[PDB]
Amino acid sequence: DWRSALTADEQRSVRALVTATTAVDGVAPVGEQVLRELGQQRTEHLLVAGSGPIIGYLNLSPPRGAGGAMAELVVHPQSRRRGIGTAMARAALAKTAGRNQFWAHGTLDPARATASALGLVGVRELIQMRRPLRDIPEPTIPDGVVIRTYAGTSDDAELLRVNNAAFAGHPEQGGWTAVQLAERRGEAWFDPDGLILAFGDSPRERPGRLLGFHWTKVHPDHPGLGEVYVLGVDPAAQRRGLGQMLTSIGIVSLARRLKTLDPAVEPAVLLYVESDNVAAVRTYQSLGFTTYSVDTAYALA
Ligand SMILES: CC(=O)SCCNC(=O)CCNC(=O)[C@H](O)C(C)(C)COP(=O)(O)OP(=O)(O)OC[C@H]1O[C@@H](n2cnc3c(N)ncnc32)[C@H](O)[C@@H]1OP(=O)(O)O
Ligand SMILES: N[C@@H](CS)C(=O)N[C@H]1[C@@H](O[C@@H]2[C@H](O)[C@H](O)[C@@H](O)[C@H](O)[C@H]2O)O[C@H](CO)[C@@H](O)[C@@H]1O
Repeated sequence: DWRSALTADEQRSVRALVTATTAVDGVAPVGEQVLRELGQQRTEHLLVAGSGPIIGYLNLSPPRGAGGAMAELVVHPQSRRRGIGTAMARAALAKTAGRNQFWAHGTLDPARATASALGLVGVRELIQMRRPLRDIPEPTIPDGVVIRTYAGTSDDAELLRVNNAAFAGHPEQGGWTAVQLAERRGEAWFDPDGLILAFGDSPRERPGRLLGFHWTKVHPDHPGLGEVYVLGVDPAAQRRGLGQMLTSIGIVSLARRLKTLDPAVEPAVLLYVESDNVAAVRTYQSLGFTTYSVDTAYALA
Protein backbone atom coordinates (compact mmCIF):
# COMPACT_ATOMS: atom_id res chain seq x y z
CA ASP A 1 0.00 0.00 0.00
CA TRP A 2 1.69 3.22 -1.16
CA ARG A 3 1.30 6.28 1.16
CA SER A 4 1.77 9.85 -0.12
CA ALA A 5 2.56 11.24 3.36
CA LEU A 6 3.41 9.76 6.74
CA THR A 7 1.98 10.54 10.17
CA ALA A 8 4.28 11.77 12.93
CA ASP A 9 4.22 8.32 14.52
CA GLU A 10 5.04 6.57 11.25
CA GLN A 11 7.94 8.97 10.79
CA ARG A 12 9.29 8.16 14.25
CA SER A 13 9.07 4.42 13.47
CA VAL A 14 10.91 4.77 10.14
CA ARG A 15 13.57 6.92 11.78
CA ALA A 16 14.15 4.23 14.46
CA LEU A 17 14.53 1.58 11.67
CA VAL A 18 17.01 3.76 9.83
CA THR A 19 19.15 4.61 12.88
CA ALA A 20 19.19 1.05 14.17
CA THR A 21 20.25 -0.19 10.76
CA THR A 22 22.94 2.43 10.50
CA ALA A 23 24.51 1.06 13.69
CA VAL A 24 24.39 -2.53 12.48
CA ASP A 25 25.57 -2.01 8.91
CA GLY A 26 28.02 0.82 9.55
CA VAL A 27 26.49 3.01 6.87
CA ALA A 28 23.11 4.80 6.74
CA PRO A 29 20.73 2.84 4.52
CA VAL A 30 18.95 5.90 3.16
CA GLY A 31 20.41 9.37 2.49
CA GLU A 32 19.76 12.63 4.26
CA GLN A 33 17.28 13.79 1.62
CA VAL A 34 15.06 10.76 2.40
CA LEU A 35 14.98 11.74 6.09
CA ARG A 36 13.84 15.24 5.07
CA GLU A 37 11.21 13.67 2.77
CA LEU A 38 9.66 11.67 5.65
CA GLY A 39 7.98 14.84 6.85
CA GLN A 40 6.92 16.32 3.48
CA GLN A 41 4.37 15.36 0.88
CA ARG A 42 6.58 15.15 -2.22
CA THR A 43 7.34 11.45 -2.37
CA GLU A 44 5.77 8.07 -1.95
CA HIS A 45 6.39 5.55 0.81
CA LEU A 46 5.97 1.83 1.44
CA LEU A 47 5.91 0.57 5.02
CA VAL A 48 6.15 -3.12 5.88
CA ALA A 49 5.01 -4.12 9.36
CA GLY A 50 6.02 -7.19 11.36
CA SER A 51 3.51 -9.77 12.72
CA GLY A 52 4.65 -5.16 15.24
CA PRO A 53 7.31 -2.49 14.52
CA ILE A 54 8.10 -1.33 10.98
CA ILE A 55 10.65 -3.78 9.55
CA GLY A 56 10.82 -2.58 5.93
CA TYR A 57 10.68 0.90 4.37
CA LEU A 58 11.10 2.25 0.84
CA ASN A 59 11.02 5.83 -0.34
CA LEU A 60 10.32 6.54 -4.05
CA SER A 61 11.10 10.07 -5.25
CA PRO A 62 9.65 11.22 -8.57
CA PRO A 63 11.57 12.81 -11.42
CA ARG A 64 12.69 16.36 -10.53
CA GLY A 65 14.84 18.57 -12.70
CA ALA A 66 17.34 16.65 -14.73
CA GLY A 67 16.86 13.55 -12.61
CA GLY A 68 14.55 10.52 -12.88
CA ALA A 69 12.73 8.47 -10.21
CA MET A 70 14.94 7.14 -7.37
CA ALA A 71 14.18 4.66 -4.64
CA GLU A 72 16.04 3.99 -1.33
CA LEU A 73 15.07 1.14 0.92
CA VAL A 74 15.97 -0.73 4.04
CA VAL A 75 14.99 -3.94 5.79
CA HIS A 76 15.53 -4.47 9.61
CA PRO A 77 18.74 -6.47 10.08
CA GLN A 78 16.84 -9.22 11.87
CA SER A 79 14.15 -9.52 9.19
CA ARG A 80 16.52 -9.98 6.24
CA ARG A 81 16.38 -12.89 3.78
CA ARG A 82 12.60 -13.17 4.16
CA GLY A 83 11.89 -11.63 0.75
CA ILE A 84 10.89 -8.20 2.02
CA GLY A 85 13.60 -6.30 0.11
CA THR A 86 12.60 -8.07 -3.12
CA ALA A 87 8.91 -7.41 -2.50
CA MET A 88 9.48 -3.64 -2.01
CA ALA A 89 11.88 -3.30 -4.92
CA ARG A 90 9.43 -5.12 -7.28
CA ALA A 91 6.70 -2.74 -6.17
CA ALA A 92 8.74 0.28 -7.06
CA LEU A 93 9.80 -1.15 -10.39
CA ALA A 94 6.19 -1.95 -11.27
CA LYS A 95 5.00 1.52 -10.21
CA THR A 96 7.55 3.30 -12.50
CA ALA A 97 7.36 0.71 -15.26
CA GLY A 98 11.00 -0.15 -14.68
CA ARG A 99 12.36 3.36 -14.92
CA ASN A 100 13.57 4.12 -11.39
CA GLN A 101 17.04 3.63 -9.96
CA PHE A 102 17.94 2.35 -6.45
CA TRP A 103 20.75 3.68 -4.22
CA ALA A 104 22.94 1.13 -2.43
CA HIS A 105 24.95 3.36 -0.02
CA GLY A 106 28.37 1.81 0.66
CA THR A 107 27.50 -0.88 -1.97
CA LEU A 108 27.35 -3.51 0.76
CA ASP A 109 27.43 -7.24 -0.07
CA PRO A 110 23.72 -7.81 0.64
CA ALA A 111 22.74 -5.04 -1.73
CA ARG A 112 25.10 -6.31 -4.45
CA ALA A 113 23.55 -9.72 -4.10
CA THR A 114 19.96 -8.39 -4.13
CA ALA A 115 20.72 -6.36 -7.22
CA SER A 116 21.91 -9.51 -9.02
CA ALA A 117 18.91 -11.53 -7.90
CA LEU A 118 16.67 -8.80 -9.37
CA GLY A 119 18.56 -8.47 -12.64
CA LEU A 120 19.76 -4.91 -11.99
CA VAL A 121 23.14 -3.42 -12.96
CA GLY A 122 25.13 -0.51 -11.56
CA VAL A 123 24.62 2.67 -13.61
CA ARG A 124 26.01 5.44 -11.42
CA GLU A 125 28.94 5.42 -8.98
CA LEU A 126 29.13 8.08 -6.28
CA ILE A 127 32.51 7.87 -4.56
CA GLN A 128 33.00 9.01 -0.97
CA MET A 129 36.61 10.32 -0.51
CA ARG A 130 38.31 11.40 2.73
CA ARG A 131 41.43 13.26 3.84
CA PRO A 132 42.74 13.48 7.40
CA LEU A 133 42.77 16.95 9.00
CA ARG A 134 46.49 16.90 9.76
CA ASP A 135 48.96 18.91 7.65
CA ILE A 136 46.42 21.55 6.56
CA PRO A 137 46.96 23.71 3.44
CA GLU A 138 47.96 27.38 3.36
CA PRO A 139 45.51 28.86 0.98
CA THR A 140 46.63 31.54 -1.50
CA ILE A 141 43.90 34.11 -2.06
CA PRO A 142 44.41 35.91 -5.42
CA ASP A 143 43.95 39.67 -5.80
CA GLY A 144 40.47 40.41 -7.06
CA VAL A 145 38.85 37.89 -4.68
CA VAL A 146 37.42 38.57 -1.20
CA ILE A 147 36.11 35.79 1.01
CA ARG A 148 33.45 36.04 3.70
CA THR A 149 30.72 33.85 5.12
CA TYR A 150 26.94 33.60 4.77
CA ALA A 151 25.10 36.67 5.94
CA GLY A 152 21.55 35.52 5.65
CA THR A 153 18.89 35.55 2.99
CA SER A 154 20.33 38.60 1.22
CA ASP A 155 23.01 36.20 -0.05
CA ASP A 156 20.49 33.62 -1.44
CA ALA A 157 20.01 35.10 -4.88
CA GLU A 158 23.71 34.96 -5.73
CA LEU A 159 24.09 31.59 -4.11
CA LEU A 160 21.22 30.19 -6.18
CA ARG A 161 22.48 31.80 -9.37
CA VAL A 162 25.95 30.20 -8.98
CA ASN A 163 24.56 26.87 -7.74
CA ASN A 164 22.20 26.50 -10.69
CA ALA A 165 24.83 27.56 -13.24
CA ALA A 166 27.51 25.21 -11.82
CA PHE A 167 25.13 22.28 -11.33
CA ALA A 168 23.03 22.63 -14.51
CA GLY A 169 21.98 19.12 -15.39
CA HIS A 170 22.90 17.58 -12.00
CA PRO A 171 20.02 15.30 -10.99
CA GLU A 172 19.85 16.44 -7.40
CA GLN A 173 21.94 19.57 -7.04
CA GLY A 174 20.70 21.50 -10.10
CA GLY A 175 17.58 23.67 -10.49
CA TRP A 176 17.29 24.71 -6.88
CA THR A 177 14.89 27.34 -5.55
CA ALA A 178 14.82 29.17 -2.24
CA VAL A 179 12.94 26.25 -0.76
CA GLN A 180 16.00 23.93 -1.00
CA LEU A 181 18.12 26.48 0.85
CA ALA A 182 15.46 26.90 3.54
CA GLU A 183 15.12 23.15 4.20
CA ARG A 184 18.87 22.88 4.78
CA ARG A 185 19.03 26.01 6.95
CA GLY A 186 16.56 24.25 9.26
CA GLU A 187 18.89 21.28 9.68
CA ALA A 188 20.64 20.93 13.08
CA TRP A 189 24.06 21.03 11.44
CA PHE A 190 23.51 24.29 9.57
CA ASP A 191 26.17 26.87 10.49
CA PRO A 192 26.39 30.15 8.58
CA ASP A 193 30.03 30.46 9.56
CA GLY A 194 30.65 27.23 7.58
CA LEU A 195 29.17 28.49 4.27
CA ILE A 196 32.14 30.23 2.60
CA LEU A 197 31.56 32.67 -0.24
CA ALA A 198 34.12 33.98 -2.78
CA PHE A 199 33.23 37.32 -4.34
CA GLY A 200 34.89 39.27 -7.13
CA ASP A 201 36.61 42.47 -6.03
CA SER A 202 37.32 45.64 -7.99
CA PRO A 203 40.23 44.48 -10.08
CA ARG A 204 37.88 42.06 -11.88
CA GLU A 205 35.20 43.00 -14.39
CA ARG A 206 32.32 42.41 -11.94
CA PRO A 207 32.96 43.54 -8.39
CA GLY A 208 30.52 42.09 -5.84
CA ARG A 209 29.46 39.14 -7.98
CA LEU A 210 29.69 35.77 -6.27
CA LEU A 211 32.37 33.60 -8.03
CA GLY A 212 31.89 30.41 -6.03
CA PHE A 213 31.11 28.92 -2.69
CA HIS A 214 31.99 26.08 -0.41
CA TRP A 215 29.32 24.88 1.96
CA THR A 216 30.90 22.88 4.74
CA LYS A 217 29.05 20.58 7.06
CA VAL A 218 29.99 19.05 10.47
CA HIS A 219 28.27 15.65 10.92
CA PRO A 220 26.24 15.55 14.13
CA ASP A 221 26.28 11.85 14.75
CA HIS A 222 29.96 11.24 14.09
CA PRO A 223 32.65 12.94 16.23
CA GLY A 224 35.44 14.56 14.26
CA LEU A 225 33.85 14.30 10.81
CA GLY A 226 33.47 17.27 8.46
CA GLU A 227 32.31 17.45 4.83
CA VAL A 228 32.85 19.40 1.63
CA TYR A 229 29.02 19.35 1.34
CA VAL A 230 28.55 21.52 -1.79
CA LEU A 231 31.47 23.06 -3.71
CA GLY A 232 30.71 25.07 -6.81
CA VAL A 233 32.30 27.70 -9.06
CA ASP A 234 30.43 29.83 -11.62
CA PRO A 235 31.25 28.33 -15.08
CA ALA A 236 32.37 31.83 -16.14
CA ALA A 237 35.15 31.70 -13.51
CA GLN A 238 36.16 28.05 -13.68
CA ARG A 239 39.69 26.75 -14.43
CA ARG A 240 41.36 29.65 -12.64
CA GLY A 241 42.29 27.88 -9.39
CA LEU A 242 39.21 29.01 -7.43
CA GLY A 243 37.91 25.47 -6.76
CA GLN A 244 41.21 24.35 -5.25
CA MET A 245 41.38 27.57 -3.19
CA LEU A 246 37.81 27.26 -1.88
CA THR A 247 38.32 23.59 -0.96
CA SER A 248 41.51 24.54 0.95
CA ILE A 249 39.78 27.39 2.86
CA GLY A 250 36.98 25.04 3.89
CA ILE A 251 39.45 22.40 5.10
CA VAL A 252 41.12 25.12 7.20
CA SER A 253 37.70 26.17 8.57
CA LEU A 254 36.78 22.62 9.46
CA ALA A 255 40.20 21.85 11.04
CA ARG A 256 39.61 24.74 13.45
CA ARG A 257 36.15 23.51 14.42
CA LEU A 258 36.94 19.80 14.81
CA LYS A 259 40.80 19.08 25.66
CA THR A 260 41.61 16.29 28.07
CA LEU A 261 37.99 15.12 28.20
CA ASP A 262 37.31 15.24 24.47
CA PRO A 263 37.61 11.72 23.05
CA ALA A 264 40.76 11.06 21.05
CA VAL A 265 39.67 10.98 17.43
CA GLU A 266 41.60 11.77 14.37
CA PRO A 267 39.38 14.24 12.59
CA ALA A 268 38.75 13.80 8.91
CA VAL A 269 36.89 15.52 6.07
CA LEU A 270 34.81 13.48 3.59
CA LEU A 271 33.08 14.39 0.33
CA TYR A 272 30.99 12.66 -2.32
CA VAL A 273 31.71 12.99 -6.00
CA GLU A 274 30.43 11.27 -9.17
CA SER A 275 33.04 8.90 -10.55
CA ASP A 276 32.84 10.66 -13.95
CA ASN A 277 33.16 14.27 -12.72
CA VAL A 278 36.72 14.62 -14.03
CA ALA A 279 37.29 18.27 -12.98
CA ALA A 280 36.35 17.66 -9.41
CA VAL A 281 38.19 14.40 -8.98
CA ARG A 282 41.37 16.12 -10.17
CA THR A 283 40.82 18.99 -7.68
CA TYR A 284 40.36 16.53 -4.80
CA GLN A 285 43.28 14.20 -5.80
CA SER A 286 45.48 17.29 -5.79
CA LEU A 287 44.52 17.98 -2.22
CA GLY A 288 45.20 14.49 -0.86
CA PHE A 289 41.77 12.91 -0.76
CA THR A 290 41.57 9.20 -1.36
CA THR A 291 38.71 6.79 -1.88
CA TYR A 292 36.83 5.59 1.20
CA SER A 293 33.63 3.91 0.02
CA VAL A 294 31.36 3.82 -3.00
CA ASP A 295 27.60 4.36 -3.33
CA THR A 296 26.15 2.59 -6.37
CA ALA A 297 22.86 3.36 -8.12
CA TYR A 298 21.27 0.24 -9.67
CA ALA A 299 18.76 0.02 -12.53
CA LEU A 300 17.50 -2.24 -15.27
CA ALA A 301 20.32 -2.78 -17.79
C1 LIG B 1 19.07 -3.42 -5.30
C2 LIG B 1 19.05 -3.16 -3.80
O1 LIG B 1 18.81 -3.97 -2.92
S1 LIG B 1 19.40 -1.40 -3.34
C3 LIG B 1 18.86 -1.37 -1.59
C4 LIG B 1 20.01 -0.86 -0.77
N1 LIG B 1 19.74 -0.88 0.67
C5 LIG B 1 20.67 -1.36 1.50
O2 LIG B 1 21.78 -1.86 1.14
C6 LIG B 1 20.31 -1.18 2.98
C7 LIG B 1 20.86 -2.32 3.88
N2 LIG B 1 20.40 -3.66 3.40
C8 LIG B 1 19.14 -4.06 3.50
O3 LIG B 1 18.23 -3.40 3.98
C9 LIG B 1 18.89 -5.45 2.95
O4 LIG B 1 20.09 -6.28 3.18
C10 LIG B 1 18.50 -5.44 1.40
C11 LIG B 1 17.29 -4.47 1.13
C12 LIG B 1 19.74 -5.06 0.52
C13 LIG B 1 18.00 -6.87 0.96
O5 LIG B 1 16.84 -7.10 1.76
P1 LIG B 1 16.20 -8.55 2.12
O6 LIG B 1 14.77 -8.45 2.59
O7 LIG B 1 17.11 -9.33 3.01
O8 LIG B 1 16.19 -9.11 0.65
P2 LIG B 1 15.61 -10.50 0.12
O9 LIG B 1 15.12 -11.42 1.25
O10 LIG B 1 14.47 -10.16 -0.73
O11 LIG B 1 16.77 -11.22 -0.75
C14 LIG B 1 16.59 -11.51 -2.12
C15 LIG B 1 17.80 -12.28 -2.63
O12 LIG B 1 18.94 -11.48 -2.66
C16 LIG B 1 20.07 -12.21 -2.20
N3 LIG B 1 20.62 -11.73 -0.94
C17 LIG B 1 20.07 -10.79 -0.07
N4 LIG B 1 20.89 -10.61 0.96
C18 LIG B 1 21.98 -11.45 0.74
C19 LIG B 1 23.20 -11.68 1.52
N5 LIG B 1 23.47 -11.05 2.66
N6 LIG B 1 24.12 -12.59 1.02
C20 LIG B 1 23.84 -13.23 -0.14
N7 LIG B 1 22.74 -13.10 -0.93
C21 LIG B 1 21.81 -12.18 -0.47
C22 LIG B 1 19.58 -13.67 -2.14
O13 LIG B 1 19.64 -14.32 -3.43
C23 LIG B 1 18.16 -13.46 -1.74
O14 LIG B 1 17.33 -14.60 -1.89
P3 LIG B 1 17.38 -15.84 -0.90
O15 LIG B 1 17.22 -15.32 0.47
O16 LIG B 1 16.22 -16.70 -1.34
O17 LIG B 1 18.72 -16.50 -1.12
N1 LIG C 1 28.98 16.77 -3.14
C1 LIG C 1 27.68 16.87 -3.79
C2 LIG C 1 27.91 17.43 -5.20
S1 LIG C 1 29.22 16.37 -6.08
C3 LIG C 1 27.08 15.45 -3.87
O1 LIG C 1 27.54 14.61 -4.62
N2 LIG C 1 26.16 15.08 -2.93
C4 LIG C 1 25.39 13.79 -3.09
C5 LIG C 1 25.41 13.05 -1.80
O2 LIG C 1 24.76 13.83 -0.75
C6 LIG C 1 25.04 13.35 0.55
C7 LIG C 1 25.30 14.56 1.50
O3 LIG C 1 26.42 15.29 0.99
C8 LIG C 1 25.68 14.07 2.89
O4 LIG C 1 25.90 15.16 3.77
C9 LIG C 1 24.57 13.16 3.45
O5 LIG C 1 25.00 12.64 4.67
C10 LIG C 1 24.25 11.99 2.47
O6 LIG C 1 23.20 11.17 3.00
C11 LIG C 1 23.87 12.51 1.07
O7 LIG C 1 22.67 13.38 1.11
O8 LIG C 1 24.67 11.80 -1.98
C12 LIG C 1 23.33 11.92 -2.50
C13 LIG C 1 22.78 10.51 -2.68
O9 LIG C 1 22.77 9.87 -1.43
C14 LIG C 1 23.25 12.74 -3.80
O10 LIG C 1 21.84 12.98 -4.13
C15 LIG C 1 23.93 14.07 -3.54
O11 LIG C 1 23.95 14.82 -4.75
